[PDB]
Amino acid sequence: QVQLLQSGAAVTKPGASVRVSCEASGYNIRDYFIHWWRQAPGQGLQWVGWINPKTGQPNNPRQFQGRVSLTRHASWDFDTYSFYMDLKALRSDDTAVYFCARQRSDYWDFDVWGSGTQVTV
Amino acid sequence: LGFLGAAGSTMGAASMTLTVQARNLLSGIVQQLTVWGIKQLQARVLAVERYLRDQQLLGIWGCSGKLICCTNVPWNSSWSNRNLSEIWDNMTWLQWDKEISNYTQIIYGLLEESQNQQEKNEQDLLALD
Amino acid sequence: LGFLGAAGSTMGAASMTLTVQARNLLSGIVQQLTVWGIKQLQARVLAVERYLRDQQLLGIWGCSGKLICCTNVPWNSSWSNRNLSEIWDNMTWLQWDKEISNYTQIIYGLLEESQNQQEKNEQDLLALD
Amino acid sequence: LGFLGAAGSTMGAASMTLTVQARNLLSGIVQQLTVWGIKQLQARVLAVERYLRDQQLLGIWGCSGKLICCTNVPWNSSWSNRNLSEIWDNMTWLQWDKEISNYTQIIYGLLEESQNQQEKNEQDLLALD
Amino acid sequence: ENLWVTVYYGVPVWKDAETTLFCASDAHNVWATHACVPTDPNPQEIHLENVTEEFNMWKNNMVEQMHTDIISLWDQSLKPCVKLTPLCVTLQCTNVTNNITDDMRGELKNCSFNMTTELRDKKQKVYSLFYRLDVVQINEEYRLINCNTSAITQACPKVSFEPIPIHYCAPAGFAILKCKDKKFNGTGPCPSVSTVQCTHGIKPVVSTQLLLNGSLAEEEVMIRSENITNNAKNILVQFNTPVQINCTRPNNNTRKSIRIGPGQAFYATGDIIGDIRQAHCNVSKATWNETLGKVVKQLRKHFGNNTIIRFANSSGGDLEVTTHSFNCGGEFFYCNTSGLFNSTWISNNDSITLPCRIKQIINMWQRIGQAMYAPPIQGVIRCVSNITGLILTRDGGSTNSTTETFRPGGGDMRDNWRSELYKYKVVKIEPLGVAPTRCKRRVV
Amino acid sequence: INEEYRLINCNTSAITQACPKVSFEPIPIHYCAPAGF
Amino acid sequence: NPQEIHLENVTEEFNMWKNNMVEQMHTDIISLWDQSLKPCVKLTPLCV
Amino acid sequence: DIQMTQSPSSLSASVGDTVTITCQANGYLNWYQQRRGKAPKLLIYDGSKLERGVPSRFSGRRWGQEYNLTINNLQPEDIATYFCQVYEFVVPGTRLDL
Ligand SMILES: *[C@@H]1O[C@H](CO)[C@@H](O[C@@H]2O[C@H](CO)[C@@H](O[C@@H]3O[C@H](CO[C@H]4O[C@H](CO[C@H]5O[C@H](CO)[C@@H](O)[C@H](O)[C@@H]5O)[C@@H](O)[C@H](O[C@H]5O[C@H](CO)[C@@H](O)[C@H](O)[C@@H]5O)[C@@H]4O)[C@@H](O)[C@H](O[C@H]4O[C@H](CO)[C@@H](O)[C@H](O)[C@@H]4O[C@H]4O[C@H](CO)[C@@H](O)[C@H](O)[C@@H]4O)[C@@H]3O)[C@H](O)[C@H]2NC(C)=O)[C@H](O)[C@H]1NC(C)=O
Ligand SMILES: *[C@@H]1O[C@H](CO)[C@@H](O[C@@H]2O[C@H](CO)[C@@H](O[C@@H]3O[C@H](CO[C@H]4O[C@H](CO)[C@@H](O)[C@H](O[C@H]5O[C@H](CO)[C@@H](O)[C@H](O)[C@@H]5O)[C@@H]4O)[C@@H](O)[C@H](O[C@H]4O[C@H](CO)[C@@H](O)[C@H](O)[C@@H]4O[C@H]4O[C@H](CO)[C@@H](O)[C@H](O)[C@@H]4O)[C@@H]3O)[C@H](O)[C@H]2NC(C)=O)[C@H](O)[C@H]1NC(C)=O
Ligand SMILES: *[C@@H]1O[C@H](CO)[C@@H](O[C@@H]2O[C@H](CO)[C@@H](O[C@@H]3O[C@H](CO[C@H]4O[C@H](CO)[C@@H](O)[C@H](O[C@H]5O[C@H](CO)[C@@H](O)[C@H](O)[C@@H]5O)[C@@H]4O)[C@@H](O)[C@H](O[C@H]4O[C@H](CO)[C@@H](O)[C@H](O)[C@@H]4O)[C@@H]3O)[C@H](O)[C@H]2NC(C)=O)[C@H](O)[C@H]1NC(C)=O
Ligand SMILES: *[C@@H]1O[C@H](CO)[C@@H](O[C@@H]2O[C@H](CO)[C@@H](O[C@@H]3O[C@H](CO)[C@@H](O)[C@H](O)[C@@H]3O)[C@H](O)[C@H]2NC(C)=O)[C@H](O)[C@H]1NC(C)=O
Ligand SMILES: *[C@@H]1O[C@H](CO)[C@@H](O[C@@H]2O[C@H](CO)[C@@H](O[C@@H]3O[C@H](CO)[C@@H](O)[C@H](O)[C@@H]3O)[C@H](O)[C@H]2NC(C)=O)[C@H](O)[C@H]1NC(C)=O
Ligand SMILES: *[C@@H]1O[C@H](CO)[C@@H](O[C@@H]2O[C@H](CO)[C@@H](O[C@@H]3O[C@H](CO)[C@@H](O)[C@H](O)[C@@H]3O)[C@H](O)[C@H]2NC(C)=O)[C@H](O)[C@H]1NC(C)=O
Ligand SMILES: *[C@@H]1O[C@H](CO)[C@@H](O[C@@H]2O[C@H](CO)[C@@H](O)[C@H](O)[C@H]2NC(C)=O)[C@H](O)[C@H]1NC(C)=O
Ligand SMILES: *[C@@H]1O[C@H](CO)[C@@H](O[C@@H]2O[C@H](CO)[C@@H](O)[C@H](O)[C@H]2NC(C)=O)[C@H](O)[C@H]1NC(C)=O
Ligand SMILES: *[C@@H]1O[C@H](CO)[C@@H](O[C@@H]2O[C@H](CO)[C@@H](O)[C@H](O)[C@H]2NC(C)=O)[C@H](O)[C@H]1NC(C)=O
Ligand SMILES: *[C@@H]1O[C@H](CO)[C@@H](O[C@@H]2O[C@H](CO)[C@@H](O)[C@H](O)[C@H]2NC(C)=O)[C@H](O)[C@H]1NC(C)=O
Ligand SMILES: *[C@@H]1O[C@H](CO)[C@@H](O[C@@H]2O[C@H](CO)[C@@H](O)[C@H](O)[C@H]2NC(C)=O)[C@H](O)[C@H]1NC(C)=O
Ligand SMILES: *[C@@H]1O[C@H](CO)[C@@H](O[C@@H]2O[C@H](CO)[C@@H](O)[C@H](O)[C@H]2NC(C)=O)[C@H](O)[C@H]1NC(C)=O
Ligand SMILES: *[C@@H]1O[C@H](CO)[C@@H](O)[C@H](O)[C@H]1NC(C)=O
Ligand SMILES: *[C@@H]1O[C@H](CO)[C@@H](O)[C@H](O)[C@H]1NC(C)=O
Ligand SMILES: *[C@@H]1O[C@H](CO)[C@@H](O)[C@H](O)[C@H]1NC(C)=O
Ligand SMILES: *[C@@H]1O[C@H](CO)[C@@H](O)[C@H](O)[C@H]1NC(C)=O
Ligand SMILES: *[C@@H]1O[C@H](CO)[C@@H](O)[C@H](O)[C@H]1NC(C)=O
Ligand SMILES: *[C@@H]1O[C@H](CO)[C@@H](O)[C@H](O)[C@H]1NC(C)=O
Ligand SMILES: *[C@@H]1O[C@H](CO)[C@@H](O)[C@H](O)[C@H]1NC(C)=O
Repeated sequence: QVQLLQSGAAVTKPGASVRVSCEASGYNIRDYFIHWWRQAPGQGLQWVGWINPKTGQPNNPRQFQGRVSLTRHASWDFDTYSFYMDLKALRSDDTAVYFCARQRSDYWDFDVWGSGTQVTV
Repeated sequence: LGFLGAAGSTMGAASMTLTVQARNLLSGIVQQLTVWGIKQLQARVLAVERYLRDQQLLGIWGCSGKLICCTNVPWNSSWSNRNLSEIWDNMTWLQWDKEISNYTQIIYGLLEESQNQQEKNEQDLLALD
Repeated sequence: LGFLGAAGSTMGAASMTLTVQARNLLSGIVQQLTVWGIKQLQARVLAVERYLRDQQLLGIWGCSGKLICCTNVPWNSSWSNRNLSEIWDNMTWLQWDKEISNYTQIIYGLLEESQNQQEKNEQDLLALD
Repeated sequence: LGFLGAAGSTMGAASMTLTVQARNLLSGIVQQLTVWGIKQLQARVLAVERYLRDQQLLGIWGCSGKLICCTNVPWNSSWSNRNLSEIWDNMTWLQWDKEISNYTQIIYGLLEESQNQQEKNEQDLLALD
Repeated sequence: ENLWVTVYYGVPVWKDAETTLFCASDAHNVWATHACVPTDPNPQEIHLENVTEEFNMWKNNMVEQMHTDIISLWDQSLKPCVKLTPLCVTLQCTNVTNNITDDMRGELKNCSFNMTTELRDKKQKVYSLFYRLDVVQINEEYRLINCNTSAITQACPKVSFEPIPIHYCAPAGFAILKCKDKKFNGTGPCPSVSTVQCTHGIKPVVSTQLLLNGSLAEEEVMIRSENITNNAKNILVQFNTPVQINCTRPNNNTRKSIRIGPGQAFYATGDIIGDIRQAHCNVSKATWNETLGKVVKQLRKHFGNNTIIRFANSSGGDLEVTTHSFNCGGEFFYCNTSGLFNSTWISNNDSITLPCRIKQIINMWQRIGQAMYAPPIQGVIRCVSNITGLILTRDGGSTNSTTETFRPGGGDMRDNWRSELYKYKVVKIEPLGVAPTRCKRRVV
Repeated sequence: INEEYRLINCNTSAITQACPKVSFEPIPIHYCAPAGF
Repeated sequence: NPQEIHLENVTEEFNMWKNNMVEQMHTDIISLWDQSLKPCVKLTPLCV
Repeated sequence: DIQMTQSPSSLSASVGDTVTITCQANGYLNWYQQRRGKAPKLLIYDGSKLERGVPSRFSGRRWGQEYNLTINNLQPEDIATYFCQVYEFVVPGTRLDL
């Protein structure tokens, strides 16, 4: 089952640093970019970033520079992989549904999505 | 000139280099770890096999030992519609190849039987004279 | 028909498929671990070698490039005693092969010299004319 | 006699065994661990490759299928200065080979084009008649 | 009267095709092992008058073959080598305090352990200097960083890892087309085509951020991003000039030897002679500025020419791409190149010394099934190289065609192979063909 | 082991042995030219 | 079938210590020797 | 510089209506479906291919930057928000209603 594990919802007071996560399941993670997306409730999706799981390499919008980080991890037997997203601080406009996705192809096809989680402030 | 120099000229002019072109079919492996050496070996085999397949066909066609031959097989004009001089005098053979490319297996079957098996039958009749 | 269809008919009828039969001498290895791949490699070599041995003989015999040829070598009638039509019109070539099978090396030596070396000597004399 | 028996006689006499000599070009590997077996494999490949290179040249030269041929190419007499009978009747072909050895690539280029490409051009003109 | 199609042979035909490349070289080094067949000093290029040919970068599988050919070599060189698994014994340590330059503090640890003598029944105390990068605390004492990962091995230090050019030759009946056009886009047709049966050597040398010792662009700095709108793609950058770089390992390295079993020497780091100093690299500052100006001009070809261009500190991720790394001098190095990117570009003393790091446990490529120890090399390391290009990436989500920014990135070795291999494609010669004639076959 | 004993090669590459069943007695070996030689 | 063929009227140079058959034999046997031992069990427990 | 537009707003169409939505964009275009409380799912990609397991009702076409998506015989289960996307950029959602 290719579907990603999705971490549970959480809420913190403003200025908090937070973490969310996902986990690889049915496929070889090395061959696909992982992406993060967020959306305000009542609003269209906003891209957050991507990470090259082989190298741990993040890519983020100028908007989020210095505020977010992406990490990746793997089982010592390498049969699972995990991803995390960190935010250094929170503001009320950081509330969003947050989720992981898999880049199926170079058209940025997203045939796998985490259920997402709700982050609130 | 040199190998593939004919790519710069029309099909009729390409005939001038055909013996040159044949030179490199088996060439460059003449003088000599699992890594590499097994690869070399595979390359040697490949070169040989391809060479033989062509020779086999020529022997079937009766065109063996020649770079130019004269088959007795007429071709269905629908495959191309250009005056013969308009073909031979204005294109790289490769360009022409692209045009002919969807009829090539028709032709090969024809060469095998429409003239060569048939010729051989007639040759046998002559052999009985 | 298809490959080996001639096994269902007499030797004269078998002539009709000879070009078909030649098609599979090098065929089926055209498109492509020590296990298997080394075996494949051995198979590739084997196919090539056998093919070449036959071609070598035909070149000696002067029958190269032909599936039918006309040697000038008479054969000693003791090897078989059947009317010629009684042979060609009633047996699978293989059946006939079994009958001829103990004379085959006699014949091959004859082909090499009794006609071909001798012919070449005469060819040289003609070359000197 | 047997293989290489001609080494004991003059070049003209050597012609008598040429079909014998050709017998061993592919022979002795007809019937059959990394050690040895890989070596065997290399030997099999080598024998094949050399055989093909010669056949390729003969096909270029139009001398294919023959142990004796009649090229139309004159040679520059400076390469040797002996009466023709004085050559053919008194030396091992190998001895003669040593004398010719520095002109051999001249000759090969000549055979390819001075007569064979040119002949083929003329053959084509005849093909158009 | 009606035309007959007839046989011709040796007519040139090209088919795109793939065959295994044949290795060859000029004239033990891992990269050639001296097993590649030596080759003729006769690069007889044949200009192909009146032709053009499509070449598609990132589509050629020569790149892939190279990528796995070198891997196979690497493993081959190490299969003879002795395992280091006796070294998973825990170590006592201290920070080295002997003649430490202030910015080197805590870089090295002196440690010791109870590991075995070559006798089955005996053990000995052993100690060596170690980089902090190669160890982790055993708990919040240390252990090698890879003892919870596939085992570390190393022997056979005698083999050289210095790059040697490697040539590849087409199999008989095949040929390598090449494009000489100085303006060539990574994909599509080229008018400059000429061919060779083989190619000039290409070094096996690798880098994680900047191309090293690559051929220079023929005319101008050039960029090959594939479809640039997709910013997940790595951006190739090729300099049309060299940028000299000098580097050192200033510490006077010394070596120790250990027996860990019969026949099993084990290298260890001796105490450094003299004051401890950080490894470093020098580049021209002025030249770096100038070449960046050349680069931004190239970047602007895809943007309005008043657009903002920016460079940046690395975004992190694994160290192997977070920093620049190289094996020059036979030993691995890493450096903080982010200072090189501390600039922005707008419309309209003489050198820099980068800080560096050394790690002796090498996890090659992306693989996690293997690791190896790098032996100490006595004395000061010196390195000189030409920087020939950049591997860059671009941040997603930009708007209004402005403030595009870039960072060092990639690190898949495949792109290094591409930096040279984009010049070529393999084709198959199909000498057989037919054409209509006025001739009909002669009577028997 | 010091001026007890140890095998003479323990300070040299390791000693191995198994498969005593194989014979080391000499057998003649022939070499044959490749075809065309 | 050791079918020797006497070569009438010929001579040939032979140089001992120049033939590389010797070298091939020398390394062929080595490869065999190692091949026979690669299956074999290590005795390293005996350094006690 | 990638840019995109869409015309769907929201739609009142009745069940069983074949319906269409359109967008235009620079570059390759993918379309997605989403429902409240749920992750988006791919429908069609690169302007022409349905994702595997997408219902037969879905279809679409491309003409350069033009893109069209339709649902034959719309079903009540198909009421959802919808998207057009190019790389990191996506149009705000639009939706079916009745
Ligand atoms: C990099 O990434 C990008 C981002 O995704 C990739 O996108 C691709 O970009 C390239 C070039 O920028 C495009 O190529 C060109 O695309 C257009 C659009 O093609 C479509 O429209 C066809 C109808 O077009 C006419 O009508 C429309 C308006 O309705 C006008 O916009 C047009 O201008 C035309 O007037 C339609 O028929 C096509 O679909 C059909 O064909 C495809 C097969 O190709 C089939 O699958 C379909 O089912 C269907 O049958 C299609 O929807 C074309 O107009 C272009 O044609 C011109 O250019 C060609 C070479 O560039 C040339 O061979 C053509 O004959 C034609 O040239 C004429 O016009 C030029 C000016 O427009 C003149 O300069 C020229 O001399 C001549 O007069 C061309 O095909 C890709 O389409 C686009 N991708 C997609 C999905 O659309 C890009 O591929 C990536 N690149 C690389 C290298 O990685
Ligand atoms: C971009 O490409 C450029 C060009 O390829 C690269 O630049 C070269 O890179 C290599 C690798 O970093 C450098 O090689 C190293 O150079 C050392 C110095 O060599 C010269 O000086 C010594 C004395 O110091 C002389 O003996 C040498 O003479 C030899 O070379 C000249 C030709 O230049 C010939 O004429 C001579 O006849 C000699 O053949 C040089 O003049 C050199 O010491 C070093 O070699 C040692 O290390 C290697 C393993 O890496 C051993 O194989 C070798 O045997 C040497 O080791 C001995 O010495 C050490 C102690 O010093 C002992 O511990 C050992 O046990 C052993 O006894 C090596 O060749 C090269 O100098 C450099 N070129 C320049 C211009 O700087 C860049 O690397 C490249 N960048 C990228 C990223 O790849
Ligand atoms: C790319 O460039 C960026 C920025 O130029 C680099 O990011 C910085 O890296 C350094 C080192 O990796 C970071 O410093 C480390 O921080 C930790 C903890 O710091 C916290 O506590 C401090 C007081 O102890 C406080 O001053 C810091 O506040 C800063 O950071 C917050 C963001 O988290 C920001 O809001 C603030 O305004 C300040 O900017 C902070 O709260 C500290 O433990 C480290 O010290 C140890 O290690 C050092 C050696 O590295 C050693 O000298 C010490 O004695 C001690 O052992 C160290 O200072 C810095 O915080 C990073 N900046 C940010 C914004 O996160 C980045 O490293 C570059 N890339 C790469 C690949 O290096
Ligand atoms: C480039 O391709 C073109 C065709 O694809 C070639 O064009 C040919 O050019 C030659 C010399 O420039 C022309 O030759 C001359 O023609 C006259 C006319 O009879 C003749 O009398 C002269 O003696 C001379 O040969 C030729 O007409 C022309 N066109 C053809 C052959 O169709 C050109 O040669 C190619 N260039 C190269 C370098 O291959
Ligand atoms: C099975 O084997 C036998 C011989 O081994 C084959 O027998 C042949 O059968 C055909 C048709 O049944 C006969 O052909 C006919 O002969 C007359 C006589 O002249 C001819 O005029 C007809 O036009 C027709 O060809 C043939 O006489 C007969 N015997 C032979 C050839 O010796 C039979 O064909 C084989 N079956 C198969 C399926 O191969
Ligand atoms: C050894 O080498 C020499 C030449 O290198 C060979 O000399 C030839 O020997 C034969 C018989 O001993 C001579 O043959 C006879 O010649 C007369 C003269 O016409 C002829 O009528 C006879 O019927 C007979 O054939 C021959 O003249 C002589 N010289 C040559 C051929 O130049 C000798 O044969 C070689 N020995 C061996 C065993 O190969
Ligand atoms: C090898 O084990 C080490 C721990 O011994 C693992 O290191 C972890 O690394 C991450 C990132 O720095 C930290 O969050 C953990 O706290 C570290 N663990 C400890 C024990 O320090 C590393 O992940 C392990 N590798 C394998 C494949 O499982
Ligand atoms: C190496 O091993 C020796 C014992 O084989 C260790 O010495 C022992 O240390 C522990 C606790 O540190 C004591 O309980 C024992 O009494 C010690 N043994 C003796 C004989 O006194 C030594 O500490 C080990 N070294 C390291 C660096 O771990
Ligand atoms: C790297 O360092 C070397 C020497 O430390 C520099 O080489 C100098 O090159 C110039 C130009 O030909 C010579 O005039 C000097 O004599 C050389 N120096 C020495 C000590 O020989 C080189 O320029 C440096 N490169 C960079 C980019 O800084
Ligand atoms: C890199 O270049 C710098 C200077 O360009 C060298 O640093 C100098 O070091 C010496 C002694 O260490 C000092 O006396 C100078 O004052 C330093 N220069 C500056 C500008 O601070 C450094 O040695 C060079 N390193 C290498 C490996 O070439
Ligand atoms: C690193 O330091 C060592 C010793 O501290 C240097 O070794 C010296 O080498 C010279 C010439 O080879 C000898 O005359 C000295 O006697 C050696 N020193 C000692 C203490 O034995 C070595 O040269 C230094 N490295 C470099 C690159 O100079
Ligand atoms: C860095 O690259 C340049 C250019 O490839 C090298 O300079 C070349 O040196 C060779 C041999 O000395 C000359 O034949 C070339 O003409 C030079 N290039 C130019 C453009 O003139 C330089 O040698 C390289 N650096 C090192 C350390 O080898
Ligand atoms: C030509 O060939 C086509 C199909 O290959 C066939 O339908 C047609 O009858 C043929 N006509 C002639 C005149 O050859
Ligand atoms: C060959 O056939 C293909 C598909 O049937 C067609 O697209 C192509 O244009 C044809 N080309 C030639 C030269 O016949
Ligand atoms: C036929 O051959 C045999 C032996 O093969 C021989 O004894 C006999 O004399 C020969 N007779 C004829 C007429 O060929
Ligand atoms: C061939 O010879 C063997 C034994 O000499 C004999 O048994 C067999 O019947 C013979 N067959 C033919 C067809 O000559
Ligand atoms: C013979 O050849 C030489 C060089 O091979 C040449 O110089 C000379 O002119 C030629 N003469 C004749 C008559 O062939
Ligand atoms: C061939 O040339 C070499 C050197 O040019 C010379 O020593 C030798 O005698 C020549 N031999 C013949 C037979 O031409
Ligand atoms: C060693 O250095 C680390 C930090 O570099 C420090 O936390 C530790 O206390 C030091 N230990 C000693 C014994 O100096």
